[PDB]
Amino acid sequence: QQLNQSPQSMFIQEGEDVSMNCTSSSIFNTWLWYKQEPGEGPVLLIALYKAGELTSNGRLTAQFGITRKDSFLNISASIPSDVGIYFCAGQDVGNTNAGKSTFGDGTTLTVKPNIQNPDPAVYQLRDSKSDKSVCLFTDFDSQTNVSQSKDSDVYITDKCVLDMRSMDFKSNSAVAWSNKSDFACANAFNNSI
Amino acid sequence: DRYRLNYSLPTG
Amino acid sequence: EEHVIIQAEFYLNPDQSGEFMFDFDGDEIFHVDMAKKETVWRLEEFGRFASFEAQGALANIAVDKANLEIMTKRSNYTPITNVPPEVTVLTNSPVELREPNVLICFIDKFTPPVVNVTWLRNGKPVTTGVSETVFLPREDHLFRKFHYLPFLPSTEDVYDCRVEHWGLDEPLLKHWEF
Amino acid sequence: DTRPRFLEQVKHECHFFNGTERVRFLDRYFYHQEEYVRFDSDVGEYRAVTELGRPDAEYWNSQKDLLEQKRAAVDTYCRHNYGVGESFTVQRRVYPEVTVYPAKTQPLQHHNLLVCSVNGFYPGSIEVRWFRNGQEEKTGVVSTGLIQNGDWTFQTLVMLETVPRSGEVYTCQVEHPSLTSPLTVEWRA
Amino acid sequence: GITQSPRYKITETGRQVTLMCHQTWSHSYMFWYRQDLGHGLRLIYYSAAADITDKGEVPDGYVVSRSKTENFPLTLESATRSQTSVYFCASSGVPPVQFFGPGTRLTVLEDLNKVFPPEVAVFEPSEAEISHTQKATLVCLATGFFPDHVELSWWVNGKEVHSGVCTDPQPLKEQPALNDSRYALSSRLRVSATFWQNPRNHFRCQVQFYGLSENDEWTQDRAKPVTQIVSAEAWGRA
Ligand SMILES: *[C@@H]1O[C@H](CO)[C@@H](O[C@@H]2O[C@H](CO)[C@@H](O[C@@H]3O[C@H](CO)[C@@H](O)[C@H](O)[C@@H]3O)[C@H](O)[C@H]2NC(C)=O)[C@H](O)[C@H]1NC(C)=O
Repeated sequence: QQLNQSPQSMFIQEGEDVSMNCTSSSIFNTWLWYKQEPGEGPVLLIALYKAGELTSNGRLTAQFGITRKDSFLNISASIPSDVGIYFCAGQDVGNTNAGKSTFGDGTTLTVKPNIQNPDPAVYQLRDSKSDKSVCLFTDFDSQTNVSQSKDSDVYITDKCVLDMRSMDFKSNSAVAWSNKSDFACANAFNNSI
Repeated sequence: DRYRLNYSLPTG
Repeated sequence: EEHVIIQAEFYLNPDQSGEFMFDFDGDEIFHVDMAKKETVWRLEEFGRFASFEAQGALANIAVDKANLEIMTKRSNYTPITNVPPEVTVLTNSPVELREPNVLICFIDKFTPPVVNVTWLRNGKPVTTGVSETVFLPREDHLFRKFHYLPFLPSTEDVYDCRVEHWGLDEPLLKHWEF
Repeated sequence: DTRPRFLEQVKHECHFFNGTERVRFLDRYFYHQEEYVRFDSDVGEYRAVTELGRPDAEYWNSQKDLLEQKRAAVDTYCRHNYGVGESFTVQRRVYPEVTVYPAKTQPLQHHNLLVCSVNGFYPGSIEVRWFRNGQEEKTGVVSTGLIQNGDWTFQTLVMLETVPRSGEVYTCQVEHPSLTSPLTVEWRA
Repeated sequence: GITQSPRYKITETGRQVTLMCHQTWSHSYMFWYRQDLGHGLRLIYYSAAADITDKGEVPDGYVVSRSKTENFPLTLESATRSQTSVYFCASSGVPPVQFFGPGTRLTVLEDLNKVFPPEVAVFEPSEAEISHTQKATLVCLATGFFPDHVELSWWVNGKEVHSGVCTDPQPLKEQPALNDSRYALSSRLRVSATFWQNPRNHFRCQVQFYGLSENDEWTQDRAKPVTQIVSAEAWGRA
């Protein structure tokens, strides 16, 4: 770890601001910022090649520290699409001669959405073919956190944010299911908040 | 200490 | 005062040869051996007071080869004109019998950077401790090269430097006597 | 073979004035013996030298990452490598070694040329003056000029055209940045 | 553009597999990484130019070749279970900026008999939701697959939708206490009520499973868990 990327985990509500840091153990000459969308490869965000530079790319702005050992990235007006991992790369003299870039460990940004009008509820759906059923804990507040079940036979998924675009309606959701006959939908999520 | 390389640019 | 540190490169076709070297005020600081893929400091002391391990230097010459193919097409395949060299033979220090010395063969103002250089003592080829530098770049973008021959001065031995070049009709000879 | 040849050259020139005070970076590209596109640190982008390199200048200048990478070369590349070798390149000092000997132009019965040989000195900026009997000889002096040995040393053979007479005392004075005081070598006829 | 092949791969322990990376940018530099949890990207090998190769942080258990500026094949010599990672390939014309590929998910298993295809099923919105929220949520479940080489999509009226879609970021272990447990995945598609109320609209949940190849031998009686697509559909109701 020749590049110290702090913080590594962030939780930012929509509209708030984000600031990531990255420090070098050797005098750097260039800095690179990447973003890795879930399931995709990391792509380039901003590049800085001069000391004290302040380059921007929309709501992204990155700074080249005059210490030649530090670099920052800011994301103003956080939107839920800004989730993912943010990598910090650079080159010292040795890297420049080899043509390689040292990468930081990264920062896993998870922007939580603004549920304007909450309406916590639990429903039950039926298989389009079969008896087979499934529950749905939906429309809860972003501050709610769903846990797993020690029942093992009961499977409770994690939170999920879907964005019905053009309807201006975001909504959390979490699914639970079990084939044990003594399964009630409302009795499932209450043990998992 | 240690000499940099100045990258030669590629053309299309 | 005024100083210049040039990072010179070339690639030559169809020879598929190229080199990479640094230059300070006309003298070679180091060069990259394209065969062993390592840094060769011109003076051995430089390798203790400096360092250079660049795999990208090889990548630079790779780029030069790619750029060369594009430029060759752009110029309607205009080849390079052969510029004949200007050979000179001189000694390291003044000549003293039974006092060792060096005979330098300075090849200057020639292109492309491909030459055949040989030392001839009494017309017989010599290769005992012979040395040479790489093709050094010039301000007019021609090339220059040095060849070194440590020898013991004597009246029986007569030396010559045979430099062959594509701009030369016959192999150019330059004599040195005592 | 007799086949045509094609040469491509790239020169990354760092020009220093007053040490690291004024610096100039030149990213030069050559086809055979002629330059066709250049990045001048004074201008800020690539400009064609011949019309042959205009596509190279336009293509590189349209890539903002590349130009910004070259605009920093004065600090990140030039000034860095200057200080990496300043102790053994800018500050390298080698003592000269002056020897004086007579010679003759034409096969004759007496010497008509007197040679002063300064060898193996770095840097190359040097001054060599001739004196006969305390009075400096300015007329009739033919210098060799500076000679690069290619091994980080220099030499020059400043010679005085004179028929030396018995009793005359010639001296060859050399002043070099490595010498703390003028260096003299005498040659009595 | 940098592209990788395969994108998913199940190999057996001790076998020799070679992942390929093809670029058309004529870039000089190419890189092979492996991204795991807690280590970020780690360089395995890289190549400054053709016929030039050098080692990186994790070069043990791998070899590499580069005889052309187009292809940089990473090759596992003997597949160890520690080599189960996501392998990324990058390239550079003039560094430091690199252009990464889509990635390759490699899974080294002891026996290929643990590879099972997924079972997909669609669950229809509840009337209580359509009354209270005036919106319809469909739930898709994909259970019993191994390893986690899946790509779930939603298809409405023959087109792939992304609006109102939410798929779990990680799959659930059906047998949580097993290291070779089979996985389950859920996803949701929320559409307006009156849209699901119309029986002219079609909803399909699709799961692309990347399993065994037609070359991997299969001595068991169960059908070979090859790369396949398991779907599940539903029609609107009034
Ligand atoms: C070469 O570089 C040297 C420095 O390495 C230059 O000398 C500098 O000259 C400037 C004026 O041109 C000096 O600035 C003055 O400094 C005083 C305080 O000392 C301040 O009160 C004045 O208002 C003014 O700013 C500077 O001190 C001086 N630096 C040194 C180390 O001597 C030099 O001018 C450059 N050029 C040449 C041809 O030498």
